[PDB]
Amino acid sequence: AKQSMKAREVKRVALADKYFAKRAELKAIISDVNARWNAVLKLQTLPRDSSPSRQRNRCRQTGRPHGFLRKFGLSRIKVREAAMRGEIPGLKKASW
Amino acid sequence: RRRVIGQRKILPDPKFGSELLAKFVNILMVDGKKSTAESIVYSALETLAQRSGKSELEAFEVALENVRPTVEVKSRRVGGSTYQVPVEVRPVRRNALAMRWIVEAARKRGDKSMALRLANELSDAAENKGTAVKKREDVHRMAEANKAFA
Amino acid sequence: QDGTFDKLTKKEALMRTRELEKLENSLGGIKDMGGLPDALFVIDADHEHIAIKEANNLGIPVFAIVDTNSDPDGVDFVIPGNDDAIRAVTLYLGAVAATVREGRS
Amino acid sequence: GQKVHPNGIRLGIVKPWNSTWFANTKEFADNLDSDFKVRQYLTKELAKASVSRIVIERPAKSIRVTIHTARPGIVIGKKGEDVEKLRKVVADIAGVPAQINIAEVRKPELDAKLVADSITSQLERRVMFRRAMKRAVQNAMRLGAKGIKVEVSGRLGGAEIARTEWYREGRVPLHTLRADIDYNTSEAHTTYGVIGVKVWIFKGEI
RNA sequence: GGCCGCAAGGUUAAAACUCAAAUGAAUUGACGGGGGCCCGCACAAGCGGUGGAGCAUGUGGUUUAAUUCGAUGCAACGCGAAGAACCUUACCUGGUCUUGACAUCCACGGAAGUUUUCAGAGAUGAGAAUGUGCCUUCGGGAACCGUGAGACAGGUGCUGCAUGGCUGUCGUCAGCUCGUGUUGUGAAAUGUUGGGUUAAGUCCCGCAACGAGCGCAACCCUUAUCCUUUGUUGCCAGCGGUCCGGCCGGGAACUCAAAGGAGACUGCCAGUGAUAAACUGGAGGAAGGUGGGGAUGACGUCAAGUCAUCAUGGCCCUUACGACCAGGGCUACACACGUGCUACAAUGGCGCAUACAAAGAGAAGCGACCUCGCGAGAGCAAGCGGACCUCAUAAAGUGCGUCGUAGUCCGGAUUGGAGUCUGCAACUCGACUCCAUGAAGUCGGAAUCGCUAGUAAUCGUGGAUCAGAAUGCCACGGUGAAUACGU
RNA sequence: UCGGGCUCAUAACCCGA
RNA sequence: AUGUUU
Ligand SMILES: [Mg+2]
Ligand SMILES: [Mg+2]
Ligand SMILES: [Mg+2]
Ligand SMILES: [Mg+2]
Ligand SMILES: [Mg+2]
Ligand SMILES: [Mg+2]
Ligand SMILES: [Mg+2]
Ligand SMILES: [Mg+2]
Ligand SMILES: [Mg+2]
Ligand SMILES: [Mg+2]
Ligand SMILES: [Mg+2]
Ligand SMILES: [Mg+2]
Ligand SMILES: [Mg+2]
Ligand SMILES: [Mg+2]
Ligand SMILES: [Mg+2]
Ligand SMILES: [Mg+2]
Ligand SMILES: [Mg+2]
Ligand SMILES: [Mg+2]
Ligand SMILES: [Mg+2]
Repeated sequence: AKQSMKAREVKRVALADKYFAKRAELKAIISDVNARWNAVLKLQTLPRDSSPSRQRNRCRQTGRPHGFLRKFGLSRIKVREAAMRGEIPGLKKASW
Repeated sequence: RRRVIGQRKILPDPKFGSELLAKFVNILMVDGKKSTAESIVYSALETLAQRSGKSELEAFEVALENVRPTVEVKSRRVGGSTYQVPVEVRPVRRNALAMRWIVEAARKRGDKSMALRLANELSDAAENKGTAVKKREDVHRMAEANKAFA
Repeated sequence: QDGTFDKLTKKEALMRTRELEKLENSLGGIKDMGGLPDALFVIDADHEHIAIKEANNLGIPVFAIVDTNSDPDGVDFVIPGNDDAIRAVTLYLGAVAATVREGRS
Repeated sequence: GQKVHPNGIRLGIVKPWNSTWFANTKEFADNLDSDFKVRQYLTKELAKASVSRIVIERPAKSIRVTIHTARPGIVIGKKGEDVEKLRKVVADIAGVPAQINIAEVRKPELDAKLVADSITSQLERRVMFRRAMKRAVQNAMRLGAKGIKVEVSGRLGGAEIARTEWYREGRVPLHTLRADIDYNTSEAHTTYGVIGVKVWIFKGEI
């Protein structure tokens, strides 16, 4: 969580919606056997604080960078806590 | 504890017909591979044939008679001291005790295949010898030597 | 009795019907009552002493037969007799019917 | 935790959800946020509005909602004024032009959160928690209720040690599935701490 | 001190100083190496394990610039962490900032932006051109960009003895209480004790008790049956067709799917038993005596755990305990412990061929097909958003070649050289493949754990988290035991 | 003496060197 | 045997 951190992460997100949003391949094709130079691969200093592998999740509701659920977005605490009330359609406590 | 049960029997001999015999196949069976147990408890008698001759059916029980005990002891604590009071075991567990001790030594033969490591002890009983038959009378030692109890 | 036990299979009845079974037997003479006594008259005074415990409190008239071992304290209306006497068991008991209905009208 | 959430294991029977629609790994994600976002801003303002629940649906590229307020009047204001203003909040915090509406809640003194948020405020209002919860809260009983109760938290009053008060009437067997009980909470930030509330309102079994 | 005595000592009998009590009876609970009674894999009866070995993972210690923090008998130690190369990330060394990285707001300039240049590790700083949005009763304003200034903002900073919320714990234990009445000066008691009985404060009987609330028993799930309907992607029986492939038509019969039901209730039979409850056998049935497995965890105790999810009382930091970037560390090691994985082998290993499940997964996804590659995989590219396709080629098992009890035809650690890929990026610190090397180890002391049946045991399969690193967790089925006198 | 076990934990006790 | 620790 920590607003100061949350925001610090938000940056790591927008950057993808820019550089990686398209220019990510603008050099990719020139990276794999598609002859083929190295200049682009060499002057490759565009994606720094930006990387499609440096973005964390953090409980959507809160912001815990652990115990995340793709199908949702929150962490065990919120999810369970919320599901209890019913902010999630069809999510009754499982018990085969 | 406060409840009582009966017994858990199962499918008897695949053809020779023998409920208890199954135990020899189960007790010996390991990793829940009964499919292989029948491959050892059956093939065993198929080898003792020339060995003994007469129906392998009797062959088993025959020597088996010289392996089954008939009196054991159970630790019972009293006033600090825990006596080893003796007790004559009924047939039910009797025959069982044998099979356990029987299959055990057989797997301690330390030779090659179990098929043979099993027959050896299956006949070693009658002729007398081996670890299996050992326990038989070995138990008798502790027995009576404590008759001063029960 | 009324069309209410008709619910639940032929078995449930026994459950609620058994409940009443005891109730009636214990709460025999009271069904009509709905307030308090006025002058209770017990039979085996001594033995049924605990049944007078409540009487001595309020002050409701208490009459009852007291043998030789009875407790002539709780009962404020002395009248010995015999908690037994299979035949004399109703004797003094009958002299009550008169006092009641056949004595008030 | 000895007792679990009496409302959690109830979404199946005798108790409805709060956000019935549809969504997959794709939408469910953004959807989980939406239902949240709204209920956040909506409540803050609909506070004095006496809310009981906030249902949320979604037919297509738009949310439905159903502000369960004990007095939607305040939510209206100058007749449409208030409502309209907020009707835009959702359309922007939902990403799509969503509908709107309400359904006043009568007998508010017999509703979980409503009664909960009720006894939680009296605190800051300078009242005696005990003399309050055992009175200006149990009122539900008066309404021919079958059973109800409330279990406060710690730091009650000027105490420096957390605790918990009893006081309860009727029967609240939070074990019977059919039973059905209304549960909710409210962290009434106390001038010197943060006490909690737990209202158990059981209205008939199945 | 006096008196008595052979003596040992007796008899008479103080004070200083010190404490706020000492003490009697009785009540509640607790405990006992007190008694009676009764349960739970507690033991007993069995099977298989741990400590042995190597490795994985956590921890203590130790070390370090840091080895971020919390978790500690059971009830911490593959725990928070369902996923630490960067990121994460809190810790460190250094570079750098000071109404801020994130908020609102006031004022000024400029639509926002665009792509690039140089220098830097980057954080940035200074530029070069370009872009010229919404309205305006023309100032002004809406967003927004930079700056100025503050009110403020920021803190995974400390108190889990200030707290919420959440959870562990005995304990799935059968208990825990309350109102009224009554007994006692009272503290309390009764109920709730007792006789049977039950898995059960379960039920009946009795009784100064009468009733009731929370809890056990039910309704929820799911499985075991049978029916109804629906029959596509699922099904294939009688019919033919057939490239002989449920492949065609076709048929709705079957499994199956999945919504609604049927059913089990001491319900009925006998005995026992107070002709009470209940128990023990029986029938019928797929199913018997809460059918099996889930979920559900009473009043409470351990000031039990978590201010680090988040929230929050107080307290504290305020060119900083705030903030941004690059590298390092959490992946140290001279040791110790916990939970695990793999073997030590012929109920086995390796080569051949072969026999069959269940449940889930998926558009920045699962990715067939065919080509090349010893190989990881790379290329090509269809199909399926899915009872339509891809994951999917179950493993044990079975029948043969064999090897012969060798540290080996076992076992695989370790290491060297060469490669693949996921990624800016894999030295520090990644998963896999290729060849070469082949470890310790031959069944493990004191001690210690799990498991009563589809269980234990073994063998595989899928999911979650997730760019890319599961001996972990969650879940699925295949096969498939022993043993239980008794406390 | 040390390393491990036993106990809630010590000593003692048991194991190993 | 003890635990403010045989
Ligand atoms: Mg914060
Ligand atoms: Mg990541
Ligand atoms: Mg005393
Ligand atoms: Mg059990
Ligand atoms: Mg044992
Ligand atoms: Mg052993
Ligand atoms: Mg790091
Ligand atoms: Mg502040
Ligand atoms: Mg605590
Ligand atoms: Mg702590
Ligand atoms: Mg403490
Ligand atoms: Mg009861
Ligand atoms: Mg239950
Ligand atoms: Mg704080
Ligand atoms: Mg770590
Ligand atoms: Mg996957
Ligand atoms: Mg995985
Ligand atoms: Mg001492
Ligand atoms: Mg000392």
